[PDB]
Amino acid sequence: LEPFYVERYSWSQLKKLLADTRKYHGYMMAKAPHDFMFVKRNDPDGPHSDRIYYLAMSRENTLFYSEIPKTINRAAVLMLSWKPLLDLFYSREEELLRERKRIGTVGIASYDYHQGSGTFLFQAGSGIYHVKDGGPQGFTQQPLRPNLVETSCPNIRMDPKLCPADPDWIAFIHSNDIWISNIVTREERRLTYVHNELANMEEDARSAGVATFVLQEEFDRYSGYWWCPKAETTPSGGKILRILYEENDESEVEIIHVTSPMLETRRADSFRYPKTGTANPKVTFKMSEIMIDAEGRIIDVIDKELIQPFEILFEGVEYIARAGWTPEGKYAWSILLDRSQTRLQIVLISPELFIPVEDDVMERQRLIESVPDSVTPLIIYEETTDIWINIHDIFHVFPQSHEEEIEFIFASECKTGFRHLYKITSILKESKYKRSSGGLPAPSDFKCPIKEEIAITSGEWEVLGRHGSNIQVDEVRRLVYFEGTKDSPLEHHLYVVSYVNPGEVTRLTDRGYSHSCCISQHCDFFISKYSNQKNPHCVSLYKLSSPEDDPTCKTKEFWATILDSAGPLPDYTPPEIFSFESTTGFTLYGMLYKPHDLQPGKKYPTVLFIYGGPQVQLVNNRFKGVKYFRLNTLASLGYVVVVIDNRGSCHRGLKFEGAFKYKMGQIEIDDQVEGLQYLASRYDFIDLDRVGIHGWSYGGYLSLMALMQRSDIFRVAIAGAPVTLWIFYDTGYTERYMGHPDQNEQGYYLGSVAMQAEKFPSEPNRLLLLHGFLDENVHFAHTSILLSFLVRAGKPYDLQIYPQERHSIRVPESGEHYELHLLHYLQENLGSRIAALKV
Amino acid sequence: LEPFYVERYSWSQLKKLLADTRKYHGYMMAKAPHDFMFVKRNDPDGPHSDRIYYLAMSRENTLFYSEIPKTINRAAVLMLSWKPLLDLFYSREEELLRERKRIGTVGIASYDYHQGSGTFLFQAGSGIYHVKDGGPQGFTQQPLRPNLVETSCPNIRMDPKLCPADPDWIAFIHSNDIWISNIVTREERRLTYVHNELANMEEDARSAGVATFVLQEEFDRYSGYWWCPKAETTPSGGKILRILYEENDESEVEIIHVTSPMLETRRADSFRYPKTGTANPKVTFKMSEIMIDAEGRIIDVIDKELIQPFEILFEGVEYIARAGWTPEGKYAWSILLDRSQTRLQIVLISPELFIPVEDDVMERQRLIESVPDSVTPLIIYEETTDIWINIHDIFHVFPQSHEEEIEFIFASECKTGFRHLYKITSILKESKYKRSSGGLPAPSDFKCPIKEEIAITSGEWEVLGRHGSNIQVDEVRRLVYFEGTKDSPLEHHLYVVSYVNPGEVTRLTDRGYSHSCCISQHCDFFISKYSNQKNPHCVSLYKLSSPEDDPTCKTKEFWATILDSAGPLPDYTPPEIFSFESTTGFTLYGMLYKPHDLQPGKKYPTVLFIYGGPQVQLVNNRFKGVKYFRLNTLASLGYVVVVIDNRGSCHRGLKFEGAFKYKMGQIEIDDQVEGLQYLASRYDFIDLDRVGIHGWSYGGYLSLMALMQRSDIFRVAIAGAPVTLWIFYDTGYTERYMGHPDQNEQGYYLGSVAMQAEKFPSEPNRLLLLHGFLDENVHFAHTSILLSFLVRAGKPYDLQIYPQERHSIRVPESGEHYELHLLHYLQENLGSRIAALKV
Amino acid sequence: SLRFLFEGQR
Amino acid sequence: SLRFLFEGQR
Ligand code: NA
Ligand code: NA
Repeated sequence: LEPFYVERYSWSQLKKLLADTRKYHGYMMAKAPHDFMFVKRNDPDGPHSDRIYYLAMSRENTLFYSEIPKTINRAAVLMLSWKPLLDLFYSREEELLRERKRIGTVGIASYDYHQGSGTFLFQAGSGIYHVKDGGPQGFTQQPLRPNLVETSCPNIRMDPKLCPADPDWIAFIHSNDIWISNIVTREERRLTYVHNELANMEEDARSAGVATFVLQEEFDRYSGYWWCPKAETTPSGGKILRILYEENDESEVEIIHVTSPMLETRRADSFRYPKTGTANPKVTFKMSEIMIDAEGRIIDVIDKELIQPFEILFEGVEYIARAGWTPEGKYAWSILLDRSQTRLQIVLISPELFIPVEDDVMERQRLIESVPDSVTPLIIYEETTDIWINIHDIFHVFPQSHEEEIEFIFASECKTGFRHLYKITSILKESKYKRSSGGLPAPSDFKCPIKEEIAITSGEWEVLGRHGSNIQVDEVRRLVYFEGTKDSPLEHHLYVVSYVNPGEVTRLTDRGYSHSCCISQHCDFFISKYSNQKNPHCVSLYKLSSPEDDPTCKTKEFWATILDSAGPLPDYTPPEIFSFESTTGFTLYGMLYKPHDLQPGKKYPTVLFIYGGPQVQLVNNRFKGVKYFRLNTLASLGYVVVVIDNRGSCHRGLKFEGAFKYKMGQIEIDDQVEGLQYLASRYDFIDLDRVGIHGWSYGGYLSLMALMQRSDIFRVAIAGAPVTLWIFYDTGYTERYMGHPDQNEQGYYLGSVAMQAEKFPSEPNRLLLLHGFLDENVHFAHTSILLSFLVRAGKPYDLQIYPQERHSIRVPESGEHYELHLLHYLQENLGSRIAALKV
Repeated sequence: LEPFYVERYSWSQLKKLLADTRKYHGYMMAKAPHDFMFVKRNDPDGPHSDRIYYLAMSRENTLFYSEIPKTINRAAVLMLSWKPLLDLFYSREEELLRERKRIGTVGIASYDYHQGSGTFLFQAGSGIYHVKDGGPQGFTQQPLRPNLVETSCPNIRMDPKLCPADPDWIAFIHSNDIWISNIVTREERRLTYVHNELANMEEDARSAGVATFVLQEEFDRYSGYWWCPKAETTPSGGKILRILYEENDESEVEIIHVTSPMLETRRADSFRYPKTGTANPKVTFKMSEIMIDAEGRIIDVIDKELIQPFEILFEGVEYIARAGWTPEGKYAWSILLDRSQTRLQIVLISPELFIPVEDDVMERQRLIESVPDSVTPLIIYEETTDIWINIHDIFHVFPQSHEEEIEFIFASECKTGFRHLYKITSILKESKYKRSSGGLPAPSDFKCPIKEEIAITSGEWEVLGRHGSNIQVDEVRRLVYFEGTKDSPLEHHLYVVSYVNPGEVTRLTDRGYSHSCCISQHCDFFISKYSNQKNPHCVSLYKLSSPEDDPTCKTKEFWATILDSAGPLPDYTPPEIFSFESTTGFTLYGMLYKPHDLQPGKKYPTVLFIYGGPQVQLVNNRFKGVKYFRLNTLASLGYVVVVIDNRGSCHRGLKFEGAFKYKMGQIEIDDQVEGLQYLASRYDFIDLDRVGIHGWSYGGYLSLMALMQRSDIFRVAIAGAPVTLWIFYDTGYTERYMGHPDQNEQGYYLGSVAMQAEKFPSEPNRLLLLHGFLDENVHFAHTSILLSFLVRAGKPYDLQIYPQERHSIRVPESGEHYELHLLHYLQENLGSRIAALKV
Repeated sequence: SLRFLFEGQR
Repeated sequence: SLRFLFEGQR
């Protein structure tokens, strides 16, 4: 078998080739419709049943609507036309939230909607706007004009939310405090005076209504306040609006400095970064009680705090993962983790637990004793695990039929080791603990007895509850729709099952496609965004219906196309999904891009693209021609490209994911080498003498671990924004997977490639580091400290910096430069004929 | 002519070769004796005339002494034995001052000495110490014990100085304020309360007794206070000690952030950095009047300020370049530049110009009117220039014989265009301006008439006054010793001439050697540190004597060797100094390292090492086997090595140096290419198809300018810590050479390689950037902003960072890594056979 | 989380 | 001034 050597192109020629291949995706990279909502027309004479609203790219990302016919012509395919809802007309905190939420889009990211009035509320640049459609006001037949909510506030307003109790009122955050604003009367009040915008960070570390860094980056919570959904009425003919909010104090949290993007200035910004082992922010719940008079004028605002401290009531809790209100508004709920993230608690909190703030210690003591001893925190659910709690967005609460019982659905992996739905009922006992006695409450004094715990789903497959995956609950037919991996770990599908007498899990989506689904609130329609390895993304509307004989049985029917597939683009040859039995017992899946114009008798160089980190699956039956287009470009130049989902990746249950608990770095490369060798025994064309490995972030981490552990296998390594040292990375992530540094000295040591600099090769042109200079997540220090030890160890490196970039590539010129340098490095040090002579 | 290709060694082999070649310099790199001082024994019966004290490396750098015999045996060579004066026993501000002073040594950097008492005073680590020798106390025959000056002050004490009026008293700086301390009575008083150590930098920007950044980095002034040499006596039998001191306020100066060396912390330090165009610190003179009683107890301390503001009295002045007192103590002198650095002024300042500080505006007005109107600033000398004023350390003042006249020697380039000595006498007139009249003084109201201006030296050659070069003035025989370039621009020599009836400039040092000389205060001895291209440094003592017939004529005689030359080390083949007539009219000198084992019929690759910046001469008849040892190592591997002193370099007069005024970057590479082509026409072995260029700092700046302007000539460029953008570099340097950005828009634009990123080659492996990550002088930003534009321009680069390093290499592992990477880069992209195939 | 983002396209 | 320093030797 002779070695194939790639066409040695120059830098200017490779730039040309990369430009021309990218130029056939001007029509492509226009993101699919999302954030769907259904609204009934309620017009017996009219030809439409529903109207749907959604966000999409026409350029900027805006609100559109489309009409749902009462009947269709089943001969032809109806393409729904997109009607513009709006008429045609970044700060630091927007720039950071766009990194925290991983938003690549431009325009409107999200929107609120009050059902009763038709009121849309949305942010768009600095402006907070509103429009009306589908309420009593009726349905427009032409573009509405966005109505700016005017303000006195000097700085950007983040995180707007309509009050569900009263759509005249909104709330937003300005300079880390909660404000409210009436969109009719133009009244604007500040509710919290916790932060002083004019002070430094080092003195003023408090905020209200905001999720701190670790919550945004590691728990996907981007808000810290929650409107109560119902308004209490007063004797005046006025009302009392309520807002639950999280208050933080980051005084004890460490302060790192990140380079400012304005490189000219040669300065640096302070960030509060809770590095592993150190203090997380100090959190607590508070409540704002707002008295409104007859016509919508604020009488008074009372700020209320917990009757006892947060640390006493919710013993053991470090993170408020999620929070909200019950639909009735009687209790405020919250999901609470401990530091280790091995104990979850769902806890109801009555508004009567909150008492007014008073500086006067005489006045304060009268209010404390006036609150009854029966009023108490109610832990309605608790679970532990050896591995870790994965936080998700599934938590549905039913209307409270009986007084001292609460009924709810929740998802969990703590029973079987796979995430499944469970209907639960808890008895809301009066607590054993009494506040009059003047002691602290014992560990389990707030726990509620579990009256019922019926498992709705079960098996060797998981329910999805992240990244938009959730559940719709039809409370009429007593069903629950949900997304899962039951038919395959390579395909997401929409399922339905009864939550009362569970049994038959009925699949609604068509096989051979992975689906992402949004179900109507009325449960008579669902939309699926679907794709596979061959065919690009499509978005279709399906009508849900029951047979007359059995309402529990649900079937679907294609209604219309929202977005049509562009079709197979002739440049893109898809990869072939393979699999293999690893010696660990688990089946590991992979993807193979064979070289284009594969000639027999010749063996080709092999780039192995890698991520292999938790919370991610790279190998599945989805279209990879958009995001991983350049893996095909490598295959077109004559590189074998492999990708393997090793142990630790998601969608295979908790035991599979927990394989690297305490041991990050150590197990992953075995799986990759194993899958890589399985292929080379099976295929004559895989040259194992010339193997590259390349990944970003965790993939960059492993690219270094590969070159460090297995220099025999891997000729070159391209490590993008790698973690070189785990004591630098934040608490929320790294303690979840690796524990506290004290209680895993060796795991941290062996997981940190900067501590093992002498184990890198002493041959140049094998290690290439890439890093964004402005990276606030994986600080540049990881690279700079790694390089510091490489210099002392006498080891060689290659380095490329992207000075306009954080933990992302956003400036297009940076990404063009990256792809160009990558191809040229692979060519000069792996693929080409000259790469062979260099050794 | 066939191309020679260098031996393609591996990374590990090159490391071996570099280690073994360096290993033959363990005995070498032991710095020569310095800071000499002569002291008379005054023992008619004893066998020694003088004792000399000096600092040298035995390990650490300490005080030694040696004995000077009254007579010598002229048959043999006396080697003076070194006697240890002391017995055997870094902070942030020490680390920075070691960068500002360019000190590589460890131990004692300098020392004070009071002649009358024998008192040595010196810093050594955190400690300030003292010993006694050669006073009334006599001469020790064995090691003395250093006596620690004890303190209450918590932080490091910088810049200790003995009071010349009273050797019991010292002064030091602690937390940017002036303190004094008695070394007998242990009394310790703070004299200035200008800085608060506990506050931040952003609020507390004032200091006293300290030279700010630009003065340390660009004017080589490292102190901001000066003891008055005489003490006024009081009626009590006590005395009044005085201290002139500079007070700064850096509030309006910009704040950059430099990465902290503790990379673990991921923080950054604030520096006040006056970038070009922006505000320099706001300076002024102040005085501290200290009343001491009969036995050395501080009665009171009065802090005094200028009678009128600094900006009114010294109109036009931006920088206090130098300051001190007249020997009598009657006036305080100062040398003052304007912002453009085209106007120097020497100004005497009477202590009666200073009045006590008073907050009370009633009390203040009585003191102002009580001072006479005749008391006034006295500008005793002024000079302007089209080019720039080069500051130097030459300024000698004679005892004041007449009342209203002052006699002094000064050096200047403003007359002829070469630095020459001039005896000057100025008449100290009562000023025309009167303070009672209540107006501001007109530009020239403080000027003094020049009664006499006799030029002592003259010609197409310069007197040296920097880096230790100064003048000794024999006031008995009425001579002045000085260093100059009269015999050659490639050799410094010691000269002597009369300052009364000047004429015959008599050379004292032997030709074929460049010398660095220290003359005894008694003028009957001098020491010369000398070397040439072949022979390493030597240090010898010479006795000065006159013939009986003519005291004005001075001859010398070898007395003894202080340091003996190690001899020609067999590895080191020296370079050959060449020269050529450039088409500009000036003769430009160079150095050629021919390849070792030069075979005929073969042409060799050519590294051109470069600096080519102001205030530096690389080509001269000095031993280059220590500092530029690796140029010989390159020549041993078969690289031609060239070095050319282009226009702009020093020791050729002001017109030659002024060649790039406003035009930095534009002229230098022409000279280098011209000298390089002259050689290739003259030598068959210079391959012009394979030329590298490499330099540090300004050399790095030009390495980029070479690749940018002349990609046809230069295959590769290695730019170390380059200035890529002149608006980033500081005022003191860049405005001196390039003016204000507004008044040279094009020079700045064309001088800044970051503005011209698209002009770099689009072929990889030609540009290598090297930079210390902690660089406070040439901030890393220069590189990071250059890389930012290279990425947008689509151009390739190679980068190496040194994370433990500032604008210097100090950690030895960094320097080993640098040399290793340099050789390997030159080999892989210029020298070797594979480097030929890559194109 | 250690998840890089590629959303800078032309 | 733009003058680098090499005083880290072994
Ligand atoms: Na996130
Ligand atoms: Na200096």
